[PDB]
Amino acid sequence: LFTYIIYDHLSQPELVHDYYNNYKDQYDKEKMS
Amino acid sequence: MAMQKLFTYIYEFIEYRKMVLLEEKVPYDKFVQMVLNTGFFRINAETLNHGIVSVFIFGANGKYVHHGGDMRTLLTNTLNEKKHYEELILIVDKPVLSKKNILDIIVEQRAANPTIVINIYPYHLFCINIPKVSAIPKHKLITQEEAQEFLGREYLQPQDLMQISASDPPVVWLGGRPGDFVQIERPSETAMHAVVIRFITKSKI
Amino acid sequence: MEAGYAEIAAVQFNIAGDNDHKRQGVMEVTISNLFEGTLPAEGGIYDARMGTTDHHYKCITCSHQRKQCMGHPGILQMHAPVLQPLFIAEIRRWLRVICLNCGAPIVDLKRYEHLIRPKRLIEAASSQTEGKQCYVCKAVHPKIVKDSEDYFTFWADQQGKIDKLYPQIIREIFSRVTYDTVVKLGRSKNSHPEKLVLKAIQIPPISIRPGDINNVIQYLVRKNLLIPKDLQIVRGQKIPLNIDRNLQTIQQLYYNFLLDSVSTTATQGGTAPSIMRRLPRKEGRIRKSLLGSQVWSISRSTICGNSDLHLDEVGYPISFARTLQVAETVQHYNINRLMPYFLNGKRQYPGCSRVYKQITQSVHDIEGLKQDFRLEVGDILYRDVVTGDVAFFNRQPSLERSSIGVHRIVVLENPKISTFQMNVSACAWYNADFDGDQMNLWVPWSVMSRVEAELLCSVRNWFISTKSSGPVNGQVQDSTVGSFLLTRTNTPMGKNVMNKLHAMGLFQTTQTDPPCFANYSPTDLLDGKSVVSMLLRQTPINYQRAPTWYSEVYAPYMHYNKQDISTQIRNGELIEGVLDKKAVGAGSSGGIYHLISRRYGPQQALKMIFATQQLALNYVRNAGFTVSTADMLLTPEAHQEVQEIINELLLESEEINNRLLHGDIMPPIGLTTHDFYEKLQLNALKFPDRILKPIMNSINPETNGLFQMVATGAKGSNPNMIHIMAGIGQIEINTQRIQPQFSFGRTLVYYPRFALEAQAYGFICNSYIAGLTSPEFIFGEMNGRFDLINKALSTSSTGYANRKAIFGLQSCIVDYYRRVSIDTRLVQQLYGEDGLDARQLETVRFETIMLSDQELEDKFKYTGIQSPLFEEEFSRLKKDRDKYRQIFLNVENFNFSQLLTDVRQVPVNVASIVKNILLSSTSGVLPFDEKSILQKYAMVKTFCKNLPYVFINNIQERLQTPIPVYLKRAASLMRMLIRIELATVKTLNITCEQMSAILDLIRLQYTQSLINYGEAVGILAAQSVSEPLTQYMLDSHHRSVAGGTNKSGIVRPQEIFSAKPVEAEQSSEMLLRLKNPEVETNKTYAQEIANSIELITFERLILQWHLLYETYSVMYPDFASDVEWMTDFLENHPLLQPPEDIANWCIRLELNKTTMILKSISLESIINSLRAKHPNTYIMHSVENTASGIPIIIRIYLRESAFRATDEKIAVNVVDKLLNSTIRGIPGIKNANVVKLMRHRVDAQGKLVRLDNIYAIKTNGTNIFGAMLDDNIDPYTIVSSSIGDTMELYGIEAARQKIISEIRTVMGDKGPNHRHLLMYADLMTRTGQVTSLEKAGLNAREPSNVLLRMALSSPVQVLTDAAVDSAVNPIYGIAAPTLMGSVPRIGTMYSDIIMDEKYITENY
Amino acid sequence: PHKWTIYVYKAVDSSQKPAEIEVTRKDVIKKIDNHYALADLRCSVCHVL
Amino acid sequence: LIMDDLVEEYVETEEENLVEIVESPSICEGFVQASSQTLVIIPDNERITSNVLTTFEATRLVAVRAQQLAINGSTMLKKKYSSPIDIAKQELFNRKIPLLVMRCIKVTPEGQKIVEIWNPREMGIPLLD
Ligand SMILES: [Mg+2]
Ligand SMILES: [Zn+2]
Ligand SMILES: [Zn+2]
Repeated sequence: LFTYIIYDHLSQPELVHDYYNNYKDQYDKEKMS
Repeated sequence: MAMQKLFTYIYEFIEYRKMVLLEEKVPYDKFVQMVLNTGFFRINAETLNHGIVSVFIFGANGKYVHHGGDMRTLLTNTLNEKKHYEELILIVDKPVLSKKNILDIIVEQRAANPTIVINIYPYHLFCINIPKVSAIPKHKLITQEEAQEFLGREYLQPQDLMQISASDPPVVWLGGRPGDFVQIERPSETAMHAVVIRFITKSKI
Repeated sequence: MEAGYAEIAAVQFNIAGDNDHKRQGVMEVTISNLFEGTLPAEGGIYDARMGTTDHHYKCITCSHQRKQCMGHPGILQMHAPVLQPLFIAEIRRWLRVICLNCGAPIVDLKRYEHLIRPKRLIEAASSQTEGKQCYVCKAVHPKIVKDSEDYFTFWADQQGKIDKLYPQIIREIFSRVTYDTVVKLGRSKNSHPEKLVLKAIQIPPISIRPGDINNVIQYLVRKNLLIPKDLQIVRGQKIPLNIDRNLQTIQQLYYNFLLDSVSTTATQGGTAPSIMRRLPRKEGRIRKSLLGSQVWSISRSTICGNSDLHLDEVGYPISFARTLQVAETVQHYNINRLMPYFLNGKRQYPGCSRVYKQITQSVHDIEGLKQDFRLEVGDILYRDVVTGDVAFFNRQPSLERSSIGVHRIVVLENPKISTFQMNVSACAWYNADFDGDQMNLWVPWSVMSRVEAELLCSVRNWFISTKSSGPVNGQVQDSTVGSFLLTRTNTPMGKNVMNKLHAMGLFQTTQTDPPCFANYSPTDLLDGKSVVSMLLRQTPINYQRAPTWYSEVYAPYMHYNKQDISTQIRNGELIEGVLDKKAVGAGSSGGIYHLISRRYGPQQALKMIFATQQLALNYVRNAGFTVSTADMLLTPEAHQEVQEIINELLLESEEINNRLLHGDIMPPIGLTTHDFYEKLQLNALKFPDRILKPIMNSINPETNGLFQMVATGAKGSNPNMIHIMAGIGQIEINTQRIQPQFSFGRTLVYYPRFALEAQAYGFICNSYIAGLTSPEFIFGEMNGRFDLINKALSTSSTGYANRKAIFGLQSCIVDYYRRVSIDTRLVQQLYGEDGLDARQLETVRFETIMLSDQELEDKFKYTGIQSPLFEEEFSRLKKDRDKYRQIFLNVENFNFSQLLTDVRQVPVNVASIVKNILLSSTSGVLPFDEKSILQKYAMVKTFCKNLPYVFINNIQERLQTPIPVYLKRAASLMRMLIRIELATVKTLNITCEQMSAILDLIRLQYTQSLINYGEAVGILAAQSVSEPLTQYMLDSHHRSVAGGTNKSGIVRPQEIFSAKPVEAEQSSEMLLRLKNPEVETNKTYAQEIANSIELITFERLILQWHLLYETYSVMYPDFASDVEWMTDFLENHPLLQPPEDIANWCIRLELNKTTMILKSISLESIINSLRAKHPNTYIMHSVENTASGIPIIIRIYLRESAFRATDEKIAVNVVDKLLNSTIRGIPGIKNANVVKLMRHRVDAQGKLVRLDNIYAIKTNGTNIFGAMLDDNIDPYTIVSSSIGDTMELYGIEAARQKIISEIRTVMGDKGPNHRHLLMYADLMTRTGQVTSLEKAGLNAREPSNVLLRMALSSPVQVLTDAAVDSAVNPIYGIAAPTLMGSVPRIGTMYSDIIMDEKYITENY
Repeated sequence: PHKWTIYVYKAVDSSQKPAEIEVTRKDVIKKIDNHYALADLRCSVCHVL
Repeated sequence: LIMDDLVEEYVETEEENLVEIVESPSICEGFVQASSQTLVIIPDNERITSNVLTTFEATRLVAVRAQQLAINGSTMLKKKYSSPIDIAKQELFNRKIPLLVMRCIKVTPEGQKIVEIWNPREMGIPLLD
């Protein structure tokens, strides 16, 4: 689809975030330390 | 990606010089295998004047560009064959043009064979179709008669003209020699293109 | 007798030996006495034979007085020889290359018989040659040692045997050198080393040593008298103690006489201004006395405004008019006119002061000529300056071609006025203002100078800028506001009308013939448009442009009158709209005054400017105009609205701060968190567009004086009003906020460390009218001090760059072929590539460029006659359009943001000529006539074919001689414009005779636009490009200063002009286009490519590294725990077991996980970018699973194949080589962003469409080769800001185009005409290499022009090299003739005048 | 984020029939006369005054 | 002991980079005079320069004529003007100027000064009046 910037179509932005949330969380934890 | 661009573009350099190809054409992989093993690749081309032009594509890590004696031996052997040999082109890496010793053997070989044209060029000279570059205006060699009539009308000597090096990439692709004249159609933002004639001087190296 | 007139054509520089001194000396100095009473002592240094400097005696040598005597040199026969101080280095070079016994060259001359002549001796002396054996006398060459105690003593070192090389011994050595050796070493026969030792020095003429420099000469003579005259020093003589000291002090005295306090690179050695100290620097001989001069007959005063003076007039105080005089020679035609001046004399104005009687050949006082009654023919009368005389007006610094202008003198008879009064509209010529500025005024007194002042230098010639090709003068300040107030439809009082009496009063001071108001009743009402039309009907022009008054940012507020937002003038009648800066303002290209100058001449334009200024001022004399404090005061509701807007800005800033606090700010690839945070804060604190809403809610635009000045363009801008009324906002210095310089993390003592509020970093929340707090005032003072510093150093930087550019370009002069040449060597085949003057151009739209294939046929394909001629005409038009599109789309391809434009600057506006002829035509809609239409087509075709003959003459046009190709190309644009505007469809109501008139007018206008022979176009280009440089400085605090984008100051222009290499560039950029036209639209793909080509090295990702002397198949104790992941790597990589050539050396590097995360760098990327990169290596990594707390460790084990110098040092060098390996990207690219590109492409319908949806990579740093190697970038459209990179990869022509583009980028929107950039680029690329504008560029371009290079800089070295090399300096250009006291052969002197002997004989 | 690019104009006189015109910045000059006054700004995303 | 008037020692740092055999004859050394030139006037039909006076050329012609009328004054003009500048300007406008314009096209090495001679009385005048 087109999910890089839209975020208003829902569903597709949500699956991507939920199925890569913890990687982003741990990377944020490592970066700010 | 220097070797790939060299391989694809040296043959259009030869064709743009209006030279008929000799021997055959080899695949890319065999080309780099020869470059790594022998230390260089040789391409032979024939000019319209029945002369022979030899292009030597040396390798960046090849032994021929690290020891002067090897380059001397190669030049002496190649110049010792039986061919007209209008021009020798040696394509090397950019730092090779800075290693003074190799340039010294090049100068010595050039002095040894005055009738033979030896020029050493960097990789970037044949890594793109130079005449098709947008920033490069159209260069064209004009015969000595046209240049003489132009100079006679203008009351000018060839030394009064703007100069251009024989190692200039458009001039190299044209095959212009020092003492020749090149007509350049340059785009103009005041007159919507213009024509300039430049005098070809000694090539850098 | 009768010394005939002559001119110096060339100057020869040589080393002056003692023979030359003996030949040229008029006398021999023998005594130390100075004066014998009141007269010079004979034989002394003051002896009169050397010239006279005092009125008390004549010369003797030339029998002249002090004024007419140029001075003559003398001789001092030195008892012991001295070395020439300027050529000590030459003596040293000669001593090291020839045998000191027989004079034979110790070096092999055949070795250096391939170098150029100026280098043979330098390389011969470079070789050691110590201990070499002569092949003639079998002697051993000693070590030539230069004494470190002085600049002249030489020591002979023979294996420790130390003996002093005295000048006598050196002369004995140098006299044995043959001329064969001198020639074979590259030296001239006039540069024999025997001339380097002087036994007879030249005492200079007294003309250059007036009655200290004579103390040195007296001391030298006194010390020379001490040395015995028979002193004969040979090699190894042991001069005991006192002759040695005397010789040393004599040599030191001579060296200080010539070269005291001047070093020069050629100075060998160590440890009363001298002769050579007088030359260099601003106060030196050259710059202060030769390049400039103090003059007589000149005045200076403060300048003030006078609106009652015309633009070409200057107010001259009467006291100055009786001081400066005009020399009028009395003849039969002027005796009656000059008699009143003679009668008035010195008692009444206008009078005279001096009379030069021809019979006595002398000047007579006017008070002694009371008995002369009248004046004789041939007498010269010096009369007072009167009204109508021409004067040269000049304001320093003189940076523009209009910095000196000629005005008609208006003598102010009020004795209390001491200022130079001028019209405020004339200030644009001089960049002057009436706040203390002083201007120089001198009245030409000679006839030739007066002719030239009134014919060549009058300010009417400078109405059109030579730089911008546009108008210079116009309405300013009160005149712009007055024009707006007079031409507006409504006032607060109703309709803007006046009665007949006040309409007449508007023309009281216009100085023109008044219009007729007899058809107006006393109660009749006249609007301002009516009186403006009454004035402008004298020079009818056509104008149609939106005024500055109508601004879209103002449109939502206010209520614009529909009759005020569309200014239209038809044949001099103002129909609608207001007149403001766009129409009548100074410098307004396309304004009414520009059109008046184009159709009726710049004198008419200046007269119209004065008339309209008088109209506007007379209108304001009744309307009134003011500004008050209440004009800048917001209403309380508007103040609350502004506070709310600033609260929203600070709330966005606080949201960014809250994101930072929670660790939510993730910088993109290429920026650190600090840089990304600063960028976010800078974006958040910008004022919105709706900040104008409270301002305009508080402002009555029909009444607000401040808003009226800002909106009409008279003064100020929108940011000024916003700062005054709403708020200043964020203080930005060099694109960034206030740096924390008070302490670590503190910006001021008033804010805490690591403060996150926007106010702590320069955000000013208060307006000027509200008042600033102390920290806000401190930040504002920092910004203002930045402005002051930039303004101060702009003058100096512009002076440096301007002087360098002038000296690099001054020799460029238009010749009789209208080429530009340095002496005889070509720079341009035709000036500006079109052979046109920059003052004779007009911007004109080409209607066919954007038309598709169908609208081109529907608008230009004439179908009224079934003839192939019109098919050919339409084909010609289409081919012209295609050629234009191809050329200017190619231009788009090698530029960053140079868009194809529909308008061009052309000498002739053909459409305007056609419109004027049609308007003046006494006909209309002519009946169809096939013969007439075909005849007109044939005439237009022939005129286009013969157009390039305006570049030659009518004779060659009549003979139809062949036209050179470049001259055919020069007329291409005008041929295009003529074929467009004189197409058959457009010329249906034009008769054949009207077509002939149109063609004749076009030919006349084209001829009038050509550049004159002998123009100093190089100096014009230097001025036109150096003038925008001070404005480029004035915005130095608005430009980035950080590394990789350093554009502050003159860094970029000095990079361009000095031809600095790629490694010396601080703001290198590149533009890359994707090699796929259909996927340039995807922003994500562009970002992918940009982040892919960004250069990442191993060092970028290393936290720390440790090299170890341990092999593997012991271990530093601090990392003994590494063997766990080491064995894990061994288990997980079965085909990566350690090889059987593992050596002791090995690096252990800790990877930075933060950088790896931020740069999206994976461990596998490192492992494969190092393994398939490095041949003699064995690399091992930890298990990448590492979380925060356990690190990724990379142990790279070396092999003896690398070691195949100290082992540890080469191992460290291998470490350095491994660290600098390219993990990702292309070398030289620090950053790579994604930009939206605007480009034109021709679609399938033949239409030219502007596309905004193109994505490209704008990298930081340049690598044309690397960018062309990757297959995701179009290789044929690589644009790099680096001139050197372009030259090295593309050639000299592309380098010239790159110089043009980079200079254009530096100049900006308000840049000079393109021909000046062409001049700069063509001068710099004329030799086939990119030469600079520094001394090196001059040396490469004009090596023979010794005088020009001395005048530029470093006169001592240039003079020494010229003397050594026997340089011949042909006299050409400006600097060389000026240094020789002559005049440049350009301008009026370019063509010489001879007498028409036949005509004079046959018409006496 | 809010984008206040819509201008809302209220008719000064009740005789003005439309009594409400919403325009962009480039349409004010061709759709708004002195019979209207700027009343509020409407967002181009949330359509909220 | 304190001296104030120092001279500020001056330094040049950028060095220039310009790029049988008997004692001397009376020919190689000497002959500074430069050989005389012959005036090769281009024929009127071979001239390539403009038939219009440049503003430089017209200004120089007017200045020379007015300066000559300053010492002389025998004029062929019909109307009487009280200044030499006006007289010279009208002489140029009335095509009565007694001067000629020589445009030195080229000086040849062989010793020829190739010139074009132009008559201002058959030329275009760009000046104002
Ligand atoms: Mg001032
Ligand atoms: Zn004298
Ligand atoms: Zn010897």
